[PDB]
Amino acid sequence: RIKKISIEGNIAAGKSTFVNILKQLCEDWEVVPEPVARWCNVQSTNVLQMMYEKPERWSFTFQTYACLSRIRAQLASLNGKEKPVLFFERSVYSDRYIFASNLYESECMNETEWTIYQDWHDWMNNQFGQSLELDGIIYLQATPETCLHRIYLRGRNEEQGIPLEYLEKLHYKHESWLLHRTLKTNFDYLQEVPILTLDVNEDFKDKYESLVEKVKEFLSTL
Amino acid sequence: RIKKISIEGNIAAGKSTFVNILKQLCEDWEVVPEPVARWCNVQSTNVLQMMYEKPERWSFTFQTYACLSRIRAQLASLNGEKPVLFFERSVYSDRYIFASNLYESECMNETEWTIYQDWHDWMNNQFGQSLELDGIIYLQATPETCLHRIYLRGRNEEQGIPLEYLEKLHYKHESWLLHRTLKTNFDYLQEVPILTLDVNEDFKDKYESLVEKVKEFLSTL
Ligand SMILES: O=c1ccn([C@@H]2O[C@H](COP(=O)(O)OP(=O)(O)O)[C@@H](O)[C@H]2O)c(=O)[nH]1
Ligand SMILES: O=c1ccn([C@@H]2O[C@H](COP(=O)(O)OP(=O)(O)O)[C@@H](O)[C@H]2O)c(=O)[nH]1
Ligand SMILES: Nc1ccn([C@H]2C[C@H](O)[C@@H](CO)O2)c(=O)n1
Ligand SMILES: Nc1ccn([C@H]2C[C@H](O)[C@@H](CO)O2)c(=O)n1
Ligand SMILES: [Ca+2]
Ligand SMILES: [Mg+2]
Ligand SMILES: [Mg+2]
Repeated sequence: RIKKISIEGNIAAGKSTFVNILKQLCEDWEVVPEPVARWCNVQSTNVLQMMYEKPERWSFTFQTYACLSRIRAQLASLNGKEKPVLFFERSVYSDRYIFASNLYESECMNETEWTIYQDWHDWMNNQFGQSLELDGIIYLQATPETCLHRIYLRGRNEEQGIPLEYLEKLHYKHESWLLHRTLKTNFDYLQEVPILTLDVNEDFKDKYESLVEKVKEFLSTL
Repeated sequence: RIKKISIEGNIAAGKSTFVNILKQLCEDWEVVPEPVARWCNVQSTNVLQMMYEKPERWSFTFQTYACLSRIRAQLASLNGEKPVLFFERSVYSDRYIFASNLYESECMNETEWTIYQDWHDWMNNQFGQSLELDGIIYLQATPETCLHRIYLRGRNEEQGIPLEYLEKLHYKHESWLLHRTLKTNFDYLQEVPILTLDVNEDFKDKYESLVEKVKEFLSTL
């Protein structure tokens, strides 16, 4: 009954910044941010920092946790909200086919880890995930260079060392999935999901009238 | 509606051997073996072998996988007269015996151990309330015995297991199933009947007594 929209985008693209501008843009819009605050405080340890420090060792662990939390956080919000619209920061899909995938392709996860990961991911969704099916997706598109700026801009520490190559790898992944719609999944229905693509290479912190304009148009057809 | 019994015991104690002697003693008794096969075959790689080879690196991974599978396997057999279902080990022995000991042994750090438990709690809380045990059968054997039967079985990944390891596991079993002093987050547990059987002696062909006590146990459930 509640429309479910997923906001996707490369690291530091503008998801959070954008997602906020919407939180208030209308009382009938709730947001489900990425539970990052929860991955950076696991028993006074930063697991995001641990992956970025030794990916060959922590990727699997980290990726697995990230996804688990993401689900719980989203399953969560689905209780506590006329024209209901729920906005997710990233989604289980981008978790597996963008980050997890890329980590494997980059040898940061071996056959065993990657195999387990997917089986687990499939099980999870098949289980506590049916009700998390998206009705739409908003691709906040930005070049690898721009996102790199915003990471440096945001100032989060674990990310300050991220190489443009990483950015690049994930930018292509994003594109193939959201823009071109070439990358396939195990979730058949994503093949019929609307995908609004917004170019946010330019600052929109105070120039989003257009963006928010297109968002409404998008949602009306849902 | 289906009675759920869990067979617990140290490595190579006799769980499988015992659990079989039962599946064929009443078309009303089904068994849910420990998916130890599915572990040894993950994309042509043995994850059990990977943990025993470098625990500091694979324990968490392995432990996590093991429990996931165990649950799926049990949830499965759950669906499909005086129905009794026998589980080889249980999510409880997974966490408070093996996972726990791996942490206590520095094979899992604070981060891994923390994540493990939170996940474990979430899992059970979720797709688990239907896996609650009605009873437990503790197949008790000294680590000495378990160590010999590890040779007799011949599984490779285990041939290098040290007695002290076998010992540490034994005490975790003793604490939770005999002296009942090890507490969990599942309050119901310490309120579940616990039949303890001494299997230090070979029962492959002398189980009349064992199976006798099993029936007595189940009648009071
Ligand atoms: O139009 C914009 C979009 C982003 N940012 C900066 O980029 C950083 C990361 O943006 P965000 O928090 O949205 O990251 P994301 O949620 O996309 O990972 C923040 O410090 C923002 O101030 C900015 O200055 N202008
Ligand atoms: O009464 C018995 C119980 C066990 N075993 C041997 O102990 C090993 C381990 O048995 P099992 O596979 O049941 O171990 P578990 O699955 O309980 O760890 C095998 O070689 C069994 O044949 C035996 O010789 N006699
Ligand atoms: N499955 C995911 C999801 C997010 N992140 C990262 C990207 C950022 O560095 C941080 C915040 O999104 O987490 C990741 O590596 N893997
Ligand atoms: N949580 C568990 C469960 C089982 N095993 C191991 C012990 C034996 O080597 C094999 C069969 O029980 O699996 C383990 O290390 N950790
Ligand atoms: Ca902290
Ligand atoms: Mg963010
Ligand atoms: Mg066995």
